[PDB]
Amino acid sequence: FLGFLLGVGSAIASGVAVCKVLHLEGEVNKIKSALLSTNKAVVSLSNGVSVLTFKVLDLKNYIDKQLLPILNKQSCSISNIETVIEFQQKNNRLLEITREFSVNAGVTTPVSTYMLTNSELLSLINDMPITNDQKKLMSNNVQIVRQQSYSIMCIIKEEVLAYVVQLPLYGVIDTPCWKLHTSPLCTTNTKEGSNICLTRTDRGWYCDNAGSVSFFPQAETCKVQSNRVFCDTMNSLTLPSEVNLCNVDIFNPKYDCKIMTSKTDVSSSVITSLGAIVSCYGKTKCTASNKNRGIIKTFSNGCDYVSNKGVDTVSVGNTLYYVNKQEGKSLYVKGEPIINFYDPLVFPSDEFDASISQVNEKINQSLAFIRKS
Amino acid sequence: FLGFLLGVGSAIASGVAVCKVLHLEGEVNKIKSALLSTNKAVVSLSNGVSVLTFKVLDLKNYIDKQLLPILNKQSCSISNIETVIEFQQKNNRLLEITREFSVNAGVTTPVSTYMLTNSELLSLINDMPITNDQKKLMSNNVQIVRQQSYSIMCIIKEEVLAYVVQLPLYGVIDTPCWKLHTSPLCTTNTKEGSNICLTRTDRGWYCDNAGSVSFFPQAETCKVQSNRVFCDTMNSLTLPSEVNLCNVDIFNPKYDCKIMTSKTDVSSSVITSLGAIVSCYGKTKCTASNKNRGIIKTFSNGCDYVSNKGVDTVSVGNTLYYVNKQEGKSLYVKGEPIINFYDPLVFPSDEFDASISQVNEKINQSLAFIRKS
Amino acid sequence: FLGFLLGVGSAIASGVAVCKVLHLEGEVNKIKSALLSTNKAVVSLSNGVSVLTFKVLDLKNYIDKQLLPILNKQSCSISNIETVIEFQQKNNRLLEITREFSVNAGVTTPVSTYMLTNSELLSLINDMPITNDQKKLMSNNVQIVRQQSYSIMCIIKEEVLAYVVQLPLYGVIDTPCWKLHTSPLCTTNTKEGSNICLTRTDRGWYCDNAGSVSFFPQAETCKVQSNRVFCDTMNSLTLPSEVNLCNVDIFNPKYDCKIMTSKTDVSSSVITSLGAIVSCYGKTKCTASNKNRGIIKTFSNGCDYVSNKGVDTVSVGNTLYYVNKQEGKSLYVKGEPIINFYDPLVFPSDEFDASISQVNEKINQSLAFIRKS
Amino acid sequence: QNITEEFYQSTCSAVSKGYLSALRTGWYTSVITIELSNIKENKCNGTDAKVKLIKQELDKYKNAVTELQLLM
Amino acid sequence: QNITEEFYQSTCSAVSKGYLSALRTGWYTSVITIELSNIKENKCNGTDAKVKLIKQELDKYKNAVTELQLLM
Amino acid sequence: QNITEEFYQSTCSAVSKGYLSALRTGWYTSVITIELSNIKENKCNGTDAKVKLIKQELDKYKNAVTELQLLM
Ligand SMILES: *[C@@H]1O[C@H](CO)[C@@H](O)[C@H](O)[C@H]1NC(C)=O
Repeated sequence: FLGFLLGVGSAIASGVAVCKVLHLEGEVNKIKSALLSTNKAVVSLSNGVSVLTFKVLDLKNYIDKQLLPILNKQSCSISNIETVIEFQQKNNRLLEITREFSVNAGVTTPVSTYMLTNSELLSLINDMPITNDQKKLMSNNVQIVRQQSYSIMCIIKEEVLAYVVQLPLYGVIDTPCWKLHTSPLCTTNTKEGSNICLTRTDRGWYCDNAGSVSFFPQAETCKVQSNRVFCDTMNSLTLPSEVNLCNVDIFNPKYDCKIMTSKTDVSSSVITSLGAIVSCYGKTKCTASNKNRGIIKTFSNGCDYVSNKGVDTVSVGNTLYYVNKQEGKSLYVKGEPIINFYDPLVFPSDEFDASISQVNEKINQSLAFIRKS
Repeated sequence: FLGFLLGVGSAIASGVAVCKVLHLEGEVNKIKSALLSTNKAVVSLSNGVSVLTFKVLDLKNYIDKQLLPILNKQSCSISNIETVIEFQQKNNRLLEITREFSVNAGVTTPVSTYMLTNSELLSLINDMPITNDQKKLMSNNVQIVRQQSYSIMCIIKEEVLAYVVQLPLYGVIDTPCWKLHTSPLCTTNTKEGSNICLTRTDRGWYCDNAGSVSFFPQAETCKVQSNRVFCDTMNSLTLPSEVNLCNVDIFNPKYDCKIMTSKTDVSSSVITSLGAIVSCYGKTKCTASNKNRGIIKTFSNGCDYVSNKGVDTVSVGNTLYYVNKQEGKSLYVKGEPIINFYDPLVFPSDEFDASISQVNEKINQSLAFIRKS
Repeated sequence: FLGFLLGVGSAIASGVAVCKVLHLEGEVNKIKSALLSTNKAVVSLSNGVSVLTFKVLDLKNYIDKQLLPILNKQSCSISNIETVIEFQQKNNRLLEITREFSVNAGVTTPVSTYMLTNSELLSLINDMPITNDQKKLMSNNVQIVRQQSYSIMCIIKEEVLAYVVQLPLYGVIDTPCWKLHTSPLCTTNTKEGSNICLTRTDRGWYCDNAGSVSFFPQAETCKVQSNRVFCDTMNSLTLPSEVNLCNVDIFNPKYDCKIMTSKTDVSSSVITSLGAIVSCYGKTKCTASNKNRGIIKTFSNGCDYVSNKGVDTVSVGNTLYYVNKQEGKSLYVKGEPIINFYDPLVFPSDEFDASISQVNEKINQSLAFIRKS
Repeated sequence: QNITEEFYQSTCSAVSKGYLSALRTGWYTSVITIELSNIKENKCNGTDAKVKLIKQELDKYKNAVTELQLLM
Repeated sequence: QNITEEFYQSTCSAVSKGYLSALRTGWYTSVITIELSNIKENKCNGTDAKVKLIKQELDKYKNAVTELQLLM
Repeated sequence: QNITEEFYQSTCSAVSKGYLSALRTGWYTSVITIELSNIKENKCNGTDAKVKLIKQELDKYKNAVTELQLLM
């Protein structure tokens, strides 16, 4: 819910910069001369930055030394038809690259096999100026690399087509991460109104980074392979470590945990990594079921939780939820719901982006106003 | 605007569960022995659920009994070229599946023809644990089925490639649905400020479901056929039927209609199923026009509505809107705008997610606060 | 931040209307007779509107006068395999169009090369009822045209398959535009709390249009060429021109600039067209660096700005930002931060969508409340 | 020139002037047709391999047309 | 008849009745298999061009199998 | 050890620990080229079927090159 606090930045600024440096008079001939010998070479660009350069497809060689010599020599009628298919190969790639650039306005999100093959991508990763740990990580997760990289069509001139493949740089690796799931926490009185609801808004991913915590509010922009969380530092805030205290105690004086207040008595289900949170309010049907034995639990009104062990389905009203069957150990920290600490008549019925201290200050203000009489 | 109230859930949890059970030592030989006879078979998985299994492509048979026998027998030169094309067929599917899984990180959001053909998809639908009406509905809208289903690449070992195609289940069918469109309702006083705006926030789809109403706030995540509304119960709240009273009268005591208050005097247009609502405030030009007659109506300040009969275009300021020219009957329920019922000095100048009763209670509180002096 | 103020509208209403007009008795025979002579013709539809019509692929001619004569002559024995490939050509386009429509449920959001080739699209643009400037603009940026246009599958009958390609019009051209970037502006006192933050919410694009200003809050839904800004008037609000005064003076009485108040002391970076704004608060490390010389600036606490000349990278905490290397002139307007004009005890700690007059007036409210005791 | 940018430290905000407009403002529809053939079901001996390939291509074509008819 | 619509000027809101439901109530998983071949490094004389084409296709197949194995 | 999860009924929220980080701290650009040919686009007899097919393929290639040129 904290996506508006993030700063905005240009994602393809580096690739576009390399392109603008690639338009200089004599830079395409530089790259072509460098790749005249082999299919890959390090080239110092006119801006000073040294980039790796790949020749992934050679059509001038094939066209000018294998197809046109046999075609327009004498008796232009050709004797073998395997040349037609051999030319349909090695040319589909150019057509598909052209079409991908046409439909994606010249810069394509995840980098396809047509843009860059797995052998070429691994060869590019292995020859990068990074530590061996990042090389191993990138080589094992080539799919996440493709998802997190761009390909900007750069220039086409001097018989050469150029595009910049802008790959991620996984500088921070192997630090502990944790996901935070939240759900509305309301009172369970039978009255139609006067039912106050409180929720935590700091949901999303958190990772240790240089003594601080990189927090990602839009958890949708974070991929998970096995237990590794690939995130983008640009879609993130940077917070002190004390924010983690919000889990051991939400009233601690060090960090102020952002919350949200409302009066909407809505039953919901939030599926976590290993289990499910169920906020069952009103006359709604809340059910936990196993695939082979049917319904095994009926939820009482309030905020409850079940583990993914033995539970395969969570039903809330008409919504059906399949729980993640990932293995692990779950823990239930018993405690009294915080919502039982406030007065329903003095509680701020609506505040989108607030915190514990802010709500407490408004409560202090209203109580000081009331006490004067 | 109520997209934040719904709960979050894992979409491919079922497919991921079926994958995790296929990684057990064995379980692949089970499927292989079951498919040893035919190309389709029901297999009891080690987790107990019995799943249907298809062998959509036989490459071991073709490679090892039709191509390699003729190649590595003697005289490796082949005499016919139709074998080359016959091998380009029946192999494009595997390559395309591999590439789709590589670019999409192993899970594709629309199920392509390469993953599952229409004949195979219809055969899978017809052998599903659903009623014949649901079978007919899925068979007539195979494209919407492909749009609402996933395909998770599962495992590749023991000379077998496996992926789980996770299809939607249309349990609720033929129940009446209705969409609710809303627009800001402001006052039309001549002052530049002090202009209060009120809006209904319950916009979206509503469908009868098990005596309750499944409500979908993000109507953009719902596809529409001729008059059939395909939605996902996971992107939905479950409400009592009395919410419908919010249409016949918004002040009824049974249900409390969620609203929103603001002070932003912005002219807007909301195009409905058959017609257009125009909230024309400020000094903005609001126009209703026919294709062949030009401007045919000028809107006065306030919230007005026009039918799609005779009106083909709605202009607000510089924005042009084409109205849906679909057949139907429109009705204009005359009534006084609700915004004229509140005092501008007691009106909450900013409240995103509120209701009628909440606004009335805050008015009572503020009036008691003012009266104390 | 003002993306919620926009109205909703049907995007493909015009194409769907032309489709509903194509189902009338005789309209497809009309189009076929018009295209009987050439491959392009202007047709006056029964709806009054005159549309351009293209015959992009002729298979009936080829199949019925080049394939069926040779196939079913004596015993369908074929003598040459080049016929197979010649039929794989001229047929791939129909299959790809079918696949594109099947996966997208009949309406595709970017118009691909399969739907309409670049030659056909340019031929269609050049014969449109638009001025020569609009023709030149559309012809130079065909990729942006494809990105902002639809293709609605319309009808298939009378041996003809028809789909309507719904192209943009670009009515407003060459008028001056400007982008507005915003960043949080907080105080820099050393206390952990009591630190007020102010931000501008009117970020996004602005263009002059018919004496008014078309404002686009979702600047991500605007493509940018060299210096041309392609936006959609539907993703826009319409404001008076006086809004531009919010740049020359933010306390002017004519227009009221919408702002946002908070108390979140979070360091952020906002990259603009030609430089970067850095809001460095707390104990966060904020750095400006050149590619070849390393760190060249350390930011003090507050809101500062750097130009893209000599600065290639901005680091905030653990987040790295690459600056756009686009050519231009930057200017630094020195002035006192507005946040130093308010009392921290009277400042509204939370208001998402507010304005200068609203926040300033609420300050009067709270000050009158405090002074009464 | 061609592009300028001003940073107001007063309100911590930047303005980027010098761009030109291309606003949609409307639509233009255009009917695009593809002439099809309703080839009648053949009946001949599928003994050749190239004839089998042509039969497969005809099946692909007819199935595409059938999906398109069935897509309404 | 089919579709109707009512506009309430009271609350400035429209309701569109007459539609029918097709709601995703659940999921159905299905395992789909492809039987593969373990080419054990073939070796034959590359004198023909068609044999070169078949070898290129075999290379494509083996590279596909290896790529599928590498996403684990 | 492995992934663990704790559910706090106090604040109605769950935390899932045990994951590892791989953060995009930066970018690495790399120029990738495809060498094209300026083939002389004419002069052969379109009498043969194989030659006509090769000429159509050359048309496809040059139209691709032209489309790429139009991406500026
Ligand atoms: C705030 O201060 C005084 C009220 O006595 C007045 O001069 C000023 O106009 C007020 N501004 C408001 C109410 O916006």
